Amino acid sequence: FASVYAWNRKRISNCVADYSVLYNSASFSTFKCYGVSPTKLNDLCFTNV
Amino acid sequence: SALGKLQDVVNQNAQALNTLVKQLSSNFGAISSVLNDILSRLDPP
Repeated sequence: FASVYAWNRKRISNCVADYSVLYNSASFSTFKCYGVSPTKLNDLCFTNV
Repeated sequence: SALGKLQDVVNQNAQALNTLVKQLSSNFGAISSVLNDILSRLDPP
């Protein structure tokens, strides 16, 4: 994991994104979405990640 | 083979209906202008 002033960016594309293996996973300390609701992410489609 | 006093009424009314139609695409300070894109990616609260 890089540091805060040289953070690393990975672009995600060309795949189904299952946040179901992430949202029903109780292993993170903060999961804060802005502009979306973390329970409706499997009904949308996105251009990039 | 003149009628501008009648064409003025037609034009003013069409010009008002066009503005009413076109105001349906302003956000008024929301995230989207279309209601279904607020309903689809947001929850009731």
